[PDB]
Amino acid sequence: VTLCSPTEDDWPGMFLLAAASFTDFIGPESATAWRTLVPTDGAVVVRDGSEVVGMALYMDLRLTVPGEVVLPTAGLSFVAVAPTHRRRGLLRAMCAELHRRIADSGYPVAALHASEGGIYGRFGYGPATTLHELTVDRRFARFHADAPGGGLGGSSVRLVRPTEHRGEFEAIYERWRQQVPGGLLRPQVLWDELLAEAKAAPGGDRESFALLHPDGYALYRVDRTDLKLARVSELRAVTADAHCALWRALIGLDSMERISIITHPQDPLPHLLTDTRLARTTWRQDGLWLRIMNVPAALEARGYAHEVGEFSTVLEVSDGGRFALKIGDGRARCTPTDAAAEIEMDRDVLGSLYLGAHRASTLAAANRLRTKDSQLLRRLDAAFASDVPVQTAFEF
Amino acid sequence: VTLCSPTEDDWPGMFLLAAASFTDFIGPESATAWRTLVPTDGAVVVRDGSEVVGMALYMDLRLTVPGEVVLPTAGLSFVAVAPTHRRRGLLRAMCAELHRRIADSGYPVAALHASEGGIYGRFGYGPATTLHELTVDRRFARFHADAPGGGLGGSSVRLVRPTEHRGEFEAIYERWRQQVPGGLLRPQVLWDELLAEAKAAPGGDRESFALLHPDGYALYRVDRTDLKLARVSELRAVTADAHCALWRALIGLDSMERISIITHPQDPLPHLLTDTRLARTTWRQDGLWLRIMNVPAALEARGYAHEVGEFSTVLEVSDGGRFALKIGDGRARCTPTDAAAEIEMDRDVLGSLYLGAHRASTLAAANRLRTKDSQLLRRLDAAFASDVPVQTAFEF
Amino acid sequence: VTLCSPTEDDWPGMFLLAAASFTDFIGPESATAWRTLVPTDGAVVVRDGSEVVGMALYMDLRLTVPGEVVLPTAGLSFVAVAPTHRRRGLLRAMCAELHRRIADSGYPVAALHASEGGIYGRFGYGPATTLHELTVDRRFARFHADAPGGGLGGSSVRLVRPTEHRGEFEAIYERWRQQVPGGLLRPQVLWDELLAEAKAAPGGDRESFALLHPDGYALYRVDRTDLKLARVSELRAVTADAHCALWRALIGLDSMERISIITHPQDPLPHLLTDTRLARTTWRQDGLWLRIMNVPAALEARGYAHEVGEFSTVLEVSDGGRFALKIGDGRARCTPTDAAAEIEMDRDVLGSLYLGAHRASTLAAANRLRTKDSQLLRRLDAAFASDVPVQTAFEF
Amino acid sequence: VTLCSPTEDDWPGMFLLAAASFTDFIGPESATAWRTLVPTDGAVVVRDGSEVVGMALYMDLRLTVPGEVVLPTAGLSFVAVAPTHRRRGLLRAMCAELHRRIADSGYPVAALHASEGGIYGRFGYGPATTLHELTVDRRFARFHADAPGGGLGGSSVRLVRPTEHRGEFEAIYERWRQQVPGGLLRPQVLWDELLAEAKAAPGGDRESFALLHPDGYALYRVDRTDLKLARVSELRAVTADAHCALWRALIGLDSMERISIITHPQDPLPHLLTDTRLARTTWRQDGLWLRIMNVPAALEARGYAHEVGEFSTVLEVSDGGRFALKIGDGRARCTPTDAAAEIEMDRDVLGSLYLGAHRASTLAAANRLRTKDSQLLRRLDAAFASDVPVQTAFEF
Ligand SMILES: C[C@@H]1CCc2c(sc3nc(SC[C@@H]4CCCN(C)C4)nc(N)c23)C1
Ligand SMILES: C[C@@H]1CCc2c(sc3nc(SC[C@@H]4CCCN(C)C4)nc(N)c23)C1
Ligand SMILES: C[C@@H]1CCc2c(sc3nc(SC[C@@H]4CCCN(C)C4)nc(N)c23)C1
Ligand SMILES: C[C@@H]1CCc2c(sc3nc(SC[C@@H]4CCCN(C)C4)nc(N)c23)C1
Ligand code: NA
Ligand code: NA
Ligand code: NA
Ligand code: NA
Repeated sequence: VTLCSPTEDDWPGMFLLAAASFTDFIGPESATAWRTLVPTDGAVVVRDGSEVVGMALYMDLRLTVPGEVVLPTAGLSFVAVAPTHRRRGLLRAMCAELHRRIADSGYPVAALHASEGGIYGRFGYGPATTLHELTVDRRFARFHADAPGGGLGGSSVRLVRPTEHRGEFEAIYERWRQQVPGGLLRPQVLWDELLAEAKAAPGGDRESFALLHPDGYALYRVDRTDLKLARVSELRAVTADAHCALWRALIGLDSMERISIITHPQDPLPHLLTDTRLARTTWRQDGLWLRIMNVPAALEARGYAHEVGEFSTVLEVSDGGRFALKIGDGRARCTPTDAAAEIEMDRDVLGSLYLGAHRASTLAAANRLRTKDSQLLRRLDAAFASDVPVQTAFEF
Repeated sequence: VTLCSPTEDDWPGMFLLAAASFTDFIGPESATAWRTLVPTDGAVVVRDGSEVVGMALYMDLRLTVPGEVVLPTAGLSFVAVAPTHRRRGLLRAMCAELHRRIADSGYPVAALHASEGGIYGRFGYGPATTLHELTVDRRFARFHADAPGGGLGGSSVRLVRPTEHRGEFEAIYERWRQQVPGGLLRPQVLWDELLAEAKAAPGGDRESFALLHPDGYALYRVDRTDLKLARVSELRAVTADAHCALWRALIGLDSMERISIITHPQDPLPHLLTDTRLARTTWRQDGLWLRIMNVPAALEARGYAHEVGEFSTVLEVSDGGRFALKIGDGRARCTPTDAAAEIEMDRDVLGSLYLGAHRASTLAAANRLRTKDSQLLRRLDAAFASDVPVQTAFEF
Repeated sequence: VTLCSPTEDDWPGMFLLAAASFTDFIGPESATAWRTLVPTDGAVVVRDGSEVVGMALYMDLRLTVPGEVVLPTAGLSFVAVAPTHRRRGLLRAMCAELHRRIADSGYPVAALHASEGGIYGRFGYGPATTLHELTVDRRFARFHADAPGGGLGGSSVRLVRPTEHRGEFEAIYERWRQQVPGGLLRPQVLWDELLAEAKAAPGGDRESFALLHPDGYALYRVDRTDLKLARVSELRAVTADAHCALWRALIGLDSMERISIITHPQDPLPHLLTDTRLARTTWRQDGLWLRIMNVPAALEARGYAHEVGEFSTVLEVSDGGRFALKIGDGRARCTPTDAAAEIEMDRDVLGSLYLGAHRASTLAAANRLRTKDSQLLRRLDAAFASDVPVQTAFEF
Repeated sequence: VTLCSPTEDDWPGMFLLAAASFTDFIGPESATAWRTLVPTDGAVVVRDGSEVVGMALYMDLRLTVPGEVVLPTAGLSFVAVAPTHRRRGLLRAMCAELHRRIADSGYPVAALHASEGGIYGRFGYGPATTLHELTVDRRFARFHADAPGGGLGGSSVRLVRPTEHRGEFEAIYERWRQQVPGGLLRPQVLWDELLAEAKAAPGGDRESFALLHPDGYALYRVDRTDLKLARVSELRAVTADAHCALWRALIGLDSMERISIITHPQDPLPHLLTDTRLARTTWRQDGLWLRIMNVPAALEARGYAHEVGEFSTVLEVSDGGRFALKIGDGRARCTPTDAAAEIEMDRDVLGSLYLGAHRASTLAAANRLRTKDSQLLRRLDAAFASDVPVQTAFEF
């Protein structure tokens, strides 16, 4: 039961484990695309004597954090332990080794998408974005007078086949991800994959259409089994105008009863309608999870709210350091210290705070975060707040 | 088709309209309780030649706003137009008259609970609290190590019959409502009503039990039809300790599969569990709606975030005034002006901002709120933010 | 946190815990009936400093075992730990104390009905009867030619109000329980309770009717919500003729689509129909659980199959003794020994074997039961087999 | 409307009837596989003047009966009457002719799988195996301490692609079927078919995986529509160790909520868990049906329980003979006689008794089986009992 980097011979074994571990697995043809995003020495396998009974890897990603600052991010993925080798501490050992490598390679953060909400807390990962399903009953939907782009004259939105407008989708998404906390650089091979899923599959998903605006796009498809439901796979808008225009176009799908979209809690769509309530929140879940690999590097990289005055404190991260933290002018200086700690938290808690998705007040109230001073709590709430609302890019 | 204050003779007519308009109506025995909360000249009826074809009233309420400041609040309720007299502008006329009276009586705000999410925007009401259903699968629920009150020794929570501990429930709720934005004074007659619904009803609801803590209580009942579901009617906790203790006790209902509760978005319960995801958000809806009756009176009454520096602007409310607004030291001075407006909004939008439930960034993005300066937007977001999270007291 | 026999003052506290612990609880009016079946010193309570936070008791029952032998049986019931006092070893301590008393009082067995299938194994209880739901689609049901009581001339079955024929129901059930493994003496107060549930309850259950035969009866009611479903609460038949006659009468409920009954795996009803498959098994569950309190006393009391030759062995019960077991002539002699054990099992396993519901082959295959000799396994299978199929009397 | 053996020209007609009669029909490509198992003169067709309006055949099978004795078995299959030719006694005539041929060819038994539970009784077929669906909620499943193969060190179970381990599956199944009542020799062409269904089908079933042990295997696939459900198509285990090991591996499918398997009533899986009840029986049905073609030949071929003493009787089979039956030493001698019958039954009843699935007590109680002597009933129960529990091989 040894732990190594895989050789070319180990990959077929890994694809077998993958097919049996993940029900959304696509196959070797398509795993060869994603494989380009794994750096040399980005993968571990566990062999038994030999069949692969365990695997984990990371991908080289670019995460946009508050302040439009882009960080190199180890994206943990393809983690799997054979059902034959459960409760063997095989995950513990693989996660421990990839964390050594990610840290030594000089990634300040790692991120993942959690198959379950209870595995990853203990390895230092915190839920850091929030997924929000909105289902609109579009038969009753009337736009408010205050809504943009409701004057007469031509629409600036077009209905198009996705594949004939790759260039414009790449351009818009590139602008978007650079300016939104949670944004990820989407490499050529992931666009290749996105547009292969646009096409109708024999007894699978139906054709995907596109609403294209100069500063926005929406991909959507009719649900396989519910033919009055349109599922918006992805809506990226750079301007409020583009966002409204596209939603005008979606409410326009007159043969549909319901528009469905996975979006973020601050999505303005309910405020565009005369009836806020027609945009019902049907489902909510943790999106992206962060492990802060280097506390000073990460706290120093991001922007902070200008609207909170300058202030100083001592932050302890359980088994991850103690730091003089000083914040003003939306910059933070973070330096070693042995001064008495004023605030304490496990490293997962920092992950959750880091993109402004969760308030320190909220985590303090659960005692996930300790301080005696409730003024310092108000000051952290305010500073870590993200002016631009945090969103989730793509799952990996 | 005349509009008057009702006489004693008009009430039976109103109770008939009530029974046919509201499916949760309880009956004259119980409408005589609530009637004590209606002030003289707090009711209008519309007679046809005579049967009551329309009615509306307000109740004298005390709403707690940010800064632990308590405001006299006209609580609009018992609004109904006969199905025989729809699309007759009968609501428009009743709302217009009660608004004259509320304003002349010197209420700074009115509030209501909306049967539909699209009626009340046009009368100046904004959704100002957010209801959040959490359903916990309590068979998997393990409290985090960080969670309070998980040392050995006796529990400070008791299982009790609600009716034998009215005094302690009144005491705790009194402390609670005084310290939480959204808090309402609950008068004797509404406690009378709450505890009449505690008892099992023949082929109705099942017995209600109580978990009592020195600084918290939870009322809960098993669902009529789903006997693995416990419905938490009401949980009030003054301390984080009390909140955790009570949830420890609810996860302890071992014969239940699921605990259900209508709570607020900042409820810390998911952070108390090793798996955040076990606390699934199953339903979301607008809670309390506010109409700001007097813009200067209201902006001046509430506290604002100390963590935003002093700043000044000109706010216009569409057909509700234009004001020099100056905010610093968590106080606001609000005075008439004809200076060019820097920010504009309909009066409903102010209602939504007023308890800190909705960010001005979010409403700006929908163009419900107009400014050219995105620094001023950040400053409003920050100032109107409520340090203590806003909650919903009881429906009326 | 002390453990005592309750005083008269402790009972109201216990009824509160009961109402909050059991959703089928009926109330003090009706708990005073069952209380007559609890002997002096048959109850324990756990007080905290004082509110009852834990309770358990047994009832004096008479269980019929193979050989038509009737045993005094401690019926464990009304077991409950407050949700405020979970994971406090409060059950462990209450079960330990009642087991001391039951054993000292000279009960050879204890029995219970398990709210969950995973609590009671570790206290020495084994699932010993099997509940079997049969749902008949009675629109297709044709009796086989071989079926009894299908000649012309009058029926010997009558449709009657249950309450007007208590005497005949008592008589038939008395004959039944004396001749069937799993049979329990039903005392006057439990007949009182059975017939109080016969009557329709306002927005509850519907009227219960009775099909009465000289040697059998069936109580049945139409389902509250599904009006094409008849639920057979109880069918007791002493003769195969009585059993067939009653089923002829139930298939005769022409306004019903489906007859539903909780019965045993060897119920002959499918063999009475031309289509065995119309009697679909819709649900299966452990019925009565036994703890063998005294291994020699119990093994010696029951009859064994005459059709297996005489044979001898050494049985070890993990922490419950080691015995020379000799079986022939359907009697067993069971005496102490230090001779090497030939077969081993935890005490719960013996409970399961004891009424012939579970084969020792089946438990051996799971390694719940150890022997090197598969001939001895065949001999236990054969001996412990019950010629009359084992059934479940009433739940307590 | 004539009855003949089909010619090569008749087959296309039969495949058309097949497609319209059976919804699981695969097509001519695959019917050419199964056709190898039909002997010359094993098929009848009914032509109308000519289109095939009726067909029936048998296949040459090897059935394992108690005593590990393997019998040549006519497997009735592909029986169909056009919807245009119902209630024409076309089945009666086809069944009559195939029964002549099967009997003359010297098959002692015939078997079938019944599309409905009420057609085949009248042609002498008895339900002789019992199918049992177990659904495990694997999130709660904890193996008992008594369970095998729960020490540390490597697992002896492997996750593998079925197609790369045909040889080992054939070997294990061969051992299995030779030692289990209900066992059928699986010929090369049926393995060909089994492994063609292993592969994912476009908008059909998902990939099938394999858990392989030295003495056991399990094939399983994720359900098409319910992605938290794993359906175990087939689990064959020769040793109790192999059976436990494989179930440990299946409980290990951590991304699944439920494991589903069609198994037999004596499956030991519930006894392997600390909670017996987690293995819920979700569905039950008649499996294999037997027609005893030659009563003496068949009664003489099988083994009987050694644990019942020697005994003699006279058995009458309604229109199938009367026999001196003598049983001792687990052998039976069965010879003609005109001595007064002591026990009587239709021939279908014998079919049901023959593999020990159904107790003669149970069939006697329905009066499907007549005797005056209840000691003789106990002796038949005991003798016909199968020490190794009877199972169902594959459907045909
Ligand atoms: C070696 C590469 C690494 C990652 C990788 C593949 S295929 C593939 N497909 C996908 S599809 C996205 C879902 C979302 C949630 C988690 N699931 C695993 C998948 N993702 C990968 N990371 C990959 C092979
Ligand atoms: C004259 C008084 C005025 C208000 C009043 C009654 S009865 C009563 N019952 C209730 S119960 C609460 C639900 C919640 C949502 C809106 N529904 C109307 C009811 N409420 C009242 N305001 C009242 C008579
Ligand atoms: C002090 C006596 C002891 C037992 C007792 C009562 S009320 C009552 N009602 C019932 S009703 C039967 C269900 C079946 C499964 C388990 N549940 C608890 C109930 N049973 C009792 N033992 C009792 C009070
Ligand atoms: C001439 C041969 C005879 C039997 C045969 C085929 S195809 C085929 N496929 C199948 S698949 C198994 C199901 C199970 C229940 C009954 N159904 C009929 C099918 N079976 C056959 N006997 C056959 C052609
Ligand atoms: Na998001
Ligand atoms: Na709220
Ligand atoms: Na039973
Ligand atoms: Na079977």
